[PDB]
Formats: sequence, C-alpha cells, structure tokens
Amino acid sequence: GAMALERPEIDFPEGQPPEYLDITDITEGDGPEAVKGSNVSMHYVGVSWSTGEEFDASWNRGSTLDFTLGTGRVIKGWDMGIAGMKVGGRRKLVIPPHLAYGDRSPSPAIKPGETLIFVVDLVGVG
Repeated sequence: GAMALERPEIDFPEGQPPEYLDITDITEGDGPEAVKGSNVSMHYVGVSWSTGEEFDASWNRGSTLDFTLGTGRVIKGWDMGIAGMKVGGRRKLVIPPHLAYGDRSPSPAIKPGETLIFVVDLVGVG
C-alpha cells in the first residue's frame, strides 16, 4: 500500500519495479500540479509503434481523464506521469510494456525498436 512497487504493487512479491516510465516535463501553466490526492484532469496522445508518429493515445478517449492521483492508483507509471504534471502544461511520456502499454509486452520491449511516445497535457486539477 505504501508503494514498494512503483505505485500499484502487484505482479511480483511487491517491491520489484520496472521504472521504465519515462517522464519529460514540457511547460507548466495554470497554477497547481496533479500530485497525490489531487483530482486529475488531463489527456495524452501516442506516437509511433503502431503507425509511425502521432496517431492516438490510451488517454485519448476524446474526454479528459478525471481521476484522483493517490499512490497505487494505477499502473507502475501512470501515477508517476501525473504526479508532477502541472495544470496547463505538457509532458512527453515514453510508454513501457512492463508498465503503461499493457504490462504484457508484444515486442522484445516495445519502446526502443519501436517508439511509444504519449504526449500529455494537464488541463485541470482539483
């Protein structure tokens, strides 16, 4: 519950994290930053791996994702990506297959041979 593994704490006997979640913060706008207990509202869009460059995100459902961050909330890196995001700012996130893609992995490690880039924008907090 205290996040021995990244955030989730599953798969392994807990405490064995991949950490492949790649964070790159790109601008910060409105004021607050989504981090633990803070209501989250944001969107991503993924590039490459499927068709070469920007095509669609997991987060890209048309609607902004609204959920409260808070430690073990989601997979091994979604809590990581949001935790730090600032409302009205952007981030470049690289999606791991031992984390964000599926934690099941299609390729050797879909990300390097491929290129899974999910560009994110925080647009609101609680």
